[PDB]
Amino acid sequence: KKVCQGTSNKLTQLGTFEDHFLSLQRMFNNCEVVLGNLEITYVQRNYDLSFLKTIQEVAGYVLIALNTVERIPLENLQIIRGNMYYENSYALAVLSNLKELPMRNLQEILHGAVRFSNNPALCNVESIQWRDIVSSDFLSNMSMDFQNHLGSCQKCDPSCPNGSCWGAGEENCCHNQCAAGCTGPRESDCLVCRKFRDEATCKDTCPPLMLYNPTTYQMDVNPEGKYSFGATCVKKCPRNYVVTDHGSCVRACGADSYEMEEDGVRKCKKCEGPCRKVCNGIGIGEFKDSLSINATNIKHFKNCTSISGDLHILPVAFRGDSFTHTPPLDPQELDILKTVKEITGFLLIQAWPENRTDLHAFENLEIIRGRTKQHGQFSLAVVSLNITSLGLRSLKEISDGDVIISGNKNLCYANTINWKKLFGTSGQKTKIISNRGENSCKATGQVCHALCSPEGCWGPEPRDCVSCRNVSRGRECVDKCNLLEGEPREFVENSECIQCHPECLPQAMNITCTGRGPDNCIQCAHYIDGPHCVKTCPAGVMGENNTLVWKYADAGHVCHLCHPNCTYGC
Amino acid sequence: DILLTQSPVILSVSPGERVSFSCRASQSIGTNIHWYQQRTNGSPRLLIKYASESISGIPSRFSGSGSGTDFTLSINSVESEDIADYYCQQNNNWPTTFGAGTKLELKRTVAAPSVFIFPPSDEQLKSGTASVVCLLNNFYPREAKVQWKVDNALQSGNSQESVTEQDSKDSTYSLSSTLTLSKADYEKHKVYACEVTHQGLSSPVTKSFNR
Amino acid sequence: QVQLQESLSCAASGRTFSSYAMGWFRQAPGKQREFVAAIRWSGGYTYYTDSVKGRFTISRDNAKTTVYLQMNSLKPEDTAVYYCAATYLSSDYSRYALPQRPLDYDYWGQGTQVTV
Amino acid sequence: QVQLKQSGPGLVQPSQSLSITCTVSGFSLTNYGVHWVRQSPGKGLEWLGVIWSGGNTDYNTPFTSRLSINKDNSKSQVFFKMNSLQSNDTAIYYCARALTYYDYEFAYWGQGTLVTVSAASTKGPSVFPLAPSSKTAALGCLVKDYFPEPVTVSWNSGALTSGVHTFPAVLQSSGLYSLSSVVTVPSSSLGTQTYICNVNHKPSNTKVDKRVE
Ligand SMILES: *[C@@H]1O[C@H](CO)[C@@H](O[C@@H]2O[C@H](CO)[C@@H](O)[C@H](O)[C@H]2NC(C)=O)[C@H](O)[C@H]1NC(C)=O
Ligand SMILES: *[C@@H]1O[C@H](CO)[C@@H](O[C@@H]2O[C@H](CO)[C@@H](O)[C@H](O)[C@H]2NC(C)=O)[C@H](O)[C@H]1NC(C)=O
Ligand SMILES: *[C@@H]1O[C@H](CO)[C@@H](O)[C@H](O)[C@H]1NC(C)=O
Ligand SMILES: *[C@@H]1O[C@H](CO)[C@@H](O)[C@H](O)[C@H]1NC(C)=O
Ligand SMILES: *[C@@H]1O[C@H](CO)[C@@H](O)[C@H](O)[C@H]1NC(C)=O
Repeated sequence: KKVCQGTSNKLTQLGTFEDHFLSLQRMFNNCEVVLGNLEITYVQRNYDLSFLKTIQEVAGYVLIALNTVERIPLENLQIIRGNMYYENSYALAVLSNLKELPMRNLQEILHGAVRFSNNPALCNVESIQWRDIVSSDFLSNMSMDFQNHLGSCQKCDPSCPNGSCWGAGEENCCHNQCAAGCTGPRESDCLVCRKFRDEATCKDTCPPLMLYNPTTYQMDVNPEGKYSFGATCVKKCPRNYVVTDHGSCVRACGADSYEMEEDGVRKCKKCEGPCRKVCNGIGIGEFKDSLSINATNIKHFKNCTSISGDLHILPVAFRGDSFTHTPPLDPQELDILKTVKEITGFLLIQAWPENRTDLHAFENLEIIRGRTKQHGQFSLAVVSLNITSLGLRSLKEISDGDVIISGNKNLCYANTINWKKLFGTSGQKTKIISNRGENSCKATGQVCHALCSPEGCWGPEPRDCVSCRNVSRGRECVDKCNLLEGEPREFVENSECIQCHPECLPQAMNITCTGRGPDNCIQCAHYIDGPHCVKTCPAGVMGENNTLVWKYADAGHVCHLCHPNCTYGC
Repeated sequence: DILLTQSPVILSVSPGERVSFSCRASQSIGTNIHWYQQRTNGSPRLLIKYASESISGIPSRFSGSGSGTDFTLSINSVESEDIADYYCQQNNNWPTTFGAGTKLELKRTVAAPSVFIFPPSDEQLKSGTASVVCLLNNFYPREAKVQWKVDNALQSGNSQESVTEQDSKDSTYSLSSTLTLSKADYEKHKVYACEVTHQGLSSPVTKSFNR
Repeated sequence: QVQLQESLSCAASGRTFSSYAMGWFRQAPGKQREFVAAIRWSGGYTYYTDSVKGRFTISRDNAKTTVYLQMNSLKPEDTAVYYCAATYLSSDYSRYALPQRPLDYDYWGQGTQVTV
Repeated sequence: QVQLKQSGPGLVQPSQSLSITCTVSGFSLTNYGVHWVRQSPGKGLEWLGVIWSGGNTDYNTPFTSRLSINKDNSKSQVFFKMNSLQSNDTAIYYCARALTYYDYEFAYWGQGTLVTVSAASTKGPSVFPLAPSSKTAALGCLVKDYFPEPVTVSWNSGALTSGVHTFPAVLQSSGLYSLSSVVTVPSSSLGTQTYICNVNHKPSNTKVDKRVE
């Protein structure tokens, strides 16, 4: 079947009726299956709309509105799946049009209801018995209203059952694994499959890429497994499409996900934290002649993770500047910068909200690359702020440029840091001048935590350490991991407390896991299938030769097999 | 706060000698120290930055060392022109602070003053008063005595003196004693003297005039 | 204090090169620089151009940290100068990918030139 | 040349305010801050505050509530302004610029403004010849009965500098100041070379030139 993309422009009219139609034709010319929604709109009168006859199937919704053309020959449209809805919960919508809508082959609507209103020239359609088409679940939302001038039309041939027909002529008058009638009882006798399809055979789901192997308790990849490209199953996704995280092919990757490439097939892995977004710094491109982050441009930094260029925060931002017509920046909006991890240029901070204590907004900043430097000198400059600690706890590298920190009368710590450990370029130097005296900081316990190493701290809390005295639970330094005790039970990997698998029972006066997996803990907390402390036995998971493998419980909570007879589980 | 103790307060030195100024900080501040020279009626002059870094334009004879708490400004061989106040400055704790300074005085060979005496201008007398002025020019050391003897009578309490700072080049001193009298008292006499004793004079030198 | 002593051979040193990426480049005598190869140190991923695709087998070694380039079956096409570069990659960066522009690398070697 | 030049009256009545203008040349107020330091004859050198390149300002805590520094980047000048002064505020007030950005090693200073705090009024000086006797020859000028300091004295519009001594002003019983400038010259020059002392006392706007014969 020939495939086109579909449309979701709704009631919009793209330019001239000619330009609109010309692009409508371009989309659906010679098209058999519509992957998206079908939208026929603003079609002029006496327009050759006979090309619509090719369309056999629609995945999304069908919208026909604002048309004055006499005929709309959807003569071979067999099925509307209704994977998306136009408005409310309609799969088919015919609104404010049109004389002839001969949908003689429309046998099944898999999901959604139907709407007819304001079609003063429509004929015959009001006689169709929708109960044979729409699933009884969608009946409750049906909205059928046919009304015309007087409604003078042609009459259904007597051949028709109960006088129900789409138009003139006698030509206008199964079950499992199917949804478009049948030419007999089988998988193959279907003009349109139900759930999915693969080489004439209909199915409930495409053969899963991976299958459970009771002969090993491990997961093995079924070579007789295909993806799912819309309603069909494909051995390999078509061109430019990409594999989701549940087997299907799709055009481009999700918003909370990104594209990788295992072997040759391009796949979609979920983003580890906020997906990467590179944005332009100050004094470049979108902001070539901008002086700093102001009230105007700050919003363009939303969702940014990387910055190509520099980042300026000057007094003018908080004052506002009339000459450029830009208000005084609201300091709260600086939180937008919380998602930035990388700065390729330099970071300059000559201003900062007085009521804030540290450079909170950069608590996640990891690297300053200093490819560009202030006065060709500074990669990081923090000057004359009121802040008490810097708070760059995620900062792990300043690869080039000099670091200048001065005039912050209240700034403690800072000198506690070994900046060499961050530097990567030779000759990088640090000027830490005219801040809060060390002895003054001692006087008020403004001192690195006992749980910090001697490498210093970005602040007073234990999460502010450079490195940890003993070990680290996430971002925090701690005395010891939850070995034996503790609510979340843990094991140590590289001086770093790691959480035991959830489905592992704690233990009295003894450890409760050895590794990150379920096959690495003494006693299960729920069930047990082989080495794997599972939370619930596998009951229904497919395996080799397509056989639903079931498993039962036990008094000892061990997952035992069920007799091959049981097809629903013991 | 942090205290910068400078020592000594004064430092008398003959040319060619070595000279070290101390600046000790109550807290250890690495090398965040700066040094200044301040010449008479001059704005201070940056000599050394960060304890040892040399500023362009400064004689090579100046140098700096030390760190933590003990800092030292040094001079290879002092020269006459080095006469000045010298300050240290910390850069570690807010706000920058300066030391109380160390004054560098210079020693030279004994030099006797050149005395001069100046009668009241006619312009001044017209206005109603009279100033008599004795100048002792370019002497060393500073200790000197002036006596205003009017008609051989030791005046007392009607004179004010003033001594200039040690000279850039010859490092000598100059003094200006000034006797003020009522035009009346002035014109009631004939002889006006200025006797001057000094460690460079075998016998007192006196200069005078008649009205 | 990051260093790349090169001669292939390219001894990395200076920082714990977790989530770093190291590769090689080609300096045309009558043109601009050009990518060659690259590899992540925190996961044995690699990436070549097409001109040397499969021709080279550059990989890591034992302990931290050296990166070699087995230039087997050398063709008279790669007539240029080789360089050795390194860079850090942020956590938001794809843990499967490799930058290719020279701009994307912060530390560079002193250039070695071999002729066969 | 990097240059800070100051301008402002130095006499202020108690409870009143001091105003100085540091006019800058050789760098931009866009790239460097301008610091303000004073020097007491007794409490030494004191950092007062700064106006950073951004227009933000920082003041030393003894002055936060009575100190205001503003500027004008275009006109290339800085305005210092300390309110309700008192006796203890008597000192020379400097403006300075740091050698390097954001730092405090002061390589460039203004000429200083001598600030006198008193309820006494300004009075200009008389200038009197100290004519050389007949017998090296010393001559000079007597700058008498002025207030406040300073008075600048030069010989021959600056032409004559070698052999000059201007003495420190001496406070008289009246409470006015008197000062004396002398120069030594080869006695053979006396009738043949003319010698003039130029005296300027800016408070009273008295510029005077007096020939000494
Ligand atoms: C605040 O940011 C806005 C947005 O970038 C700046 O607006 C630009 O101003 C320059 C003048 O220097 C114009 O040439 C651009 O056309 C403006 N762009 C937009 C999108 O408005 C503004 O200058 C900035 N203000 C400050 C004080 O930094
Ligand atoms: C500048 O920062 C300082 C210290 O970070 C602030 O001083 C504290 O302010 C809070 C809230 O006003 C008080 O609860 C504390 O007692 C203060 N601690 C001190 C003075 O040591 C100061 O308020 C900040 N200034 C401004 C204008 O926000
Ligand atoms: C930020 O991400 C959210 C989704 O998390 C999205 O809705 C929003 O449009 C993004 N902001 C932009 C693109 O400026
Ligand atoms: C300072 O921050 C607080 C929040 O901690 C905010 O409520 C307050 O309005 C801020 N003060 C300002 C903006 O002057
Ligand atoms: C200046 O004198 C006033 C007299 O009231 C005194 O209060 C103030 O402390 C002095 N300023 C100082 C010591 O800096």
